Amino acid sequence: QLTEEQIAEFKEAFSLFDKDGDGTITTKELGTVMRSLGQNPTEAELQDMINEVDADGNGTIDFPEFLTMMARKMKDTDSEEEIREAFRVFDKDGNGYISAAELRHVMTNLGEKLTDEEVDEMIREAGIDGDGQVNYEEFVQMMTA
Amino acid sequence: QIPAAASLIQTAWRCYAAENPDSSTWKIYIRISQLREHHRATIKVIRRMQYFVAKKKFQQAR
Ligand SMILES: [Ca+2]
Ligand SMILES: [Ca+2]
Repeated sequence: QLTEEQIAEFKEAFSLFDKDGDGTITTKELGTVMRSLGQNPTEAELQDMINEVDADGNGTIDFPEFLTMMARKMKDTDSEEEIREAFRVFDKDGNGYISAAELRHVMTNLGEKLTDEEVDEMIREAGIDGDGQVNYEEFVQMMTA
Repeated sequence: QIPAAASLIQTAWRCYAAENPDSSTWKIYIRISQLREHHRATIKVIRRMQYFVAKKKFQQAR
């Protein structure tokens, strides 16, 4: 379940980040790619990203570790349960629904802070009911399908 | 815990929405004037890395 087309793309993507050519991705190089996309990542964020990919612990990302990151499952039963368990945080009475107004507040004003247009699209896909509630199992399913 | 929960949800949704070439999640990169292929490449990678970071912190907090 990995083709020579898939590997060529992942290898070309690996080199957009490895500006050095030394076969290894540094926090500095990752910060340079992010900063050119107009993001302003802190060093703390860059080190967390590198540390979640760096499997052997030498502070850099080689190509095999890059491959593991790109091929790691995101739509599996275990990830499904983590996202579901993340929504239950905001389901105060455990009834499977979050208030659309509470959802948009959390999505725009906590964590990474999505934009209002991003939340519009997000909430339009699950639908709001007559009661202003959002069935959040709809996100868990449509994101892991 | 609430910040870790919100970041897991938001980084998962940014990965999912980035699969749609016409999603409004692409409109936030105002530093790029014309989104090209290598741009959609690196963005998708970054968002993926930010999801695994948030998954890790959510596990610690729950
Ligand atoms: Ca390098
Ligand atoms: Ca390494």
